[PDB]
Amino acid sequence: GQVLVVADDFTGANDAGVGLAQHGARVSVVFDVNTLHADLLGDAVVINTDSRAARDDVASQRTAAAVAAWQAVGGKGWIIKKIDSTLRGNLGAEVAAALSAADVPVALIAAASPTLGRVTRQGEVWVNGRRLTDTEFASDPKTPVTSASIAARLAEQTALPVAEIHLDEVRQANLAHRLQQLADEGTRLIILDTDVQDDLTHIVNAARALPFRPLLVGSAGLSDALATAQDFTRKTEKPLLAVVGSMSDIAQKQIAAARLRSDVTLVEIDINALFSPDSSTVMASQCEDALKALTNGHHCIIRTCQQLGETISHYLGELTRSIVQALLPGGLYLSGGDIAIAVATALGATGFQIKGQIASCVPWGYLLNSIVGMTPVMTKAGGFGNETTLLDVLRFIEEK
Repeated sequence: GQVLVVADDFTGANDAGVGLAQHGARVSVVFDVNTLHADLLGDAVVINTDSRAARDDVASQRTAAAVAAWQAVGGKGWIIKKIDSTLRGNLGAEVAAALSAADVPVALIAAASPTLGRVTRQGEVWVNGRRLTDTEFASDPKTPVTSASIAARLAEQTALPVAEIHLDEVRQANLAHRLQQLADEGTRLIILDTDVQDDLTHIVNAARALPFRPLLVGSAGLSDALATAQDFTRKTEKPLLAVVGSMSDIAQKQIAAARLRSDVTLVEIDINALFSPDSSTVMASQCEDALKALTNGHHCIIRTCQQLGETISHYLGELTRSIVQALLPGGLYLSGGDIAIAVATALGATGFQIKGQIASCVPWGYLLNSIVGMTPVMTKAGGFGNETTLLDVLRFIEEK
């Protein structure tokens, strides 16, 4: 379940860390492997060997040492050796060291970052329409690149046997069988074409179907694909409590988009069940439902499905007050205007100090004199925004 990233510079290390963090991981860059310990392993560790311009033997020793340090404290899961997408650096020395340390039959080298314009075709890196050696990245002034061929570049520093798998063969359903075959034959480095991100997904899927964990070697593209495949559980410490009484079409869209997420829980309030005498019992249950969501790190969205609107606004005001007294949350989002004022009033607020706005239509700030203290509060008028407005509020609370 754990990931080790070994990068040869600052930017590679950051890009890896950011990708893992965006996909739910607890991730840190550790400056000296001698501060590595077991509690730092979950979910990902990133080490910068700062070896892009170093001697090949130093680059190799540092890469090997990073892997061994992670293993020594109980690291087990996936190791990715991050390389320059434009093939600068001590590629062969570092890949060989990482593979030796990993002690598995093969490394999968899938270097492409398609969304950044780097692809691999017949074993060679192309950048925006040209082979790598036909671009500026091959023009020094620290690490000149003398070949677009990944094999040729590796061969400058390691004689490990290699094999290329070009794009049509990559895309076959039986890729994992082909990888195993190459491993069985004594191939050590397998270099894979890639044109789009789906190719890297497929490659990681094949990697995961092997009876061992191969070393992974790539740039941002492979790192992103690995991060996705880990399926990290998204958990925010102080999540949003959202109370939505708008029946408008755009609110359904906004909520649906949030609903797609695995860290979002809906509590649905039936309007019809508001007039039965068990309404109190049912409210207590909705309240309990909200608590469980928030205490387990899920954003919680409460939503409904003349005097009607008023009975509804009062009830949600009452439920929200109930939830606050039972408790978190990291923020409170209220929509539309009727809900906002009913809920704020129910929380004893005398006003709303506005600090700014989110997503061009969600005022945010703090309620004054209310039982939620300095909890950020957000509002939105009915009908406003687009499909991702609630997603934008979620991100705001997560970053808090």
